Parts: sequence; C-alpha cells; structure tokens
Amino acid sequence: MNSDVIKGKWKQLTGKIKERWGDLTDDDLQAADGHAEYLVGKLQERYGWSKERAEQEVRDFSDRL
Repeated sequence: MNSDVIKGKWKQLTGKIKERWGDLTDDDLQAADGHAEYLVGKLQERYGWSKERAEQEVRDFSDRL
C-alpha cells in the first residue's frame, strides 16, 4: 500500500506535476531527490503549507497515477 512510485517516474511525472500544480516550477522539479519528500519540500518552498496538507495533495497526485 506504501510505495514511492513518484521517484521512479520522476522525470516523466514532472510535467504532470507542473500541470497539477501550476505554481510549481518544472525546472525545480526536474532536479534531484524526486521522491515524495521532495514534493513536500517544493510545496513548502513554493506555497508553504503544513506537511500533512502537502502529503494529502501529493497522495492525490499519486491517486491520479
């Protein structure tokens, strides 16, 4: 039930993440770490939510996968 498929298809999902969250910079996504915790980091960097709120939206994107 718990698997980070985001880090696997990261450089592919980048465009879909930029589509999902327009405020997220593709260049910032297409960097390094990739895995879920990096989405949270960029969500904090760009937006600035609570990690729990970030988790929810990240898993929302994971649901779309």
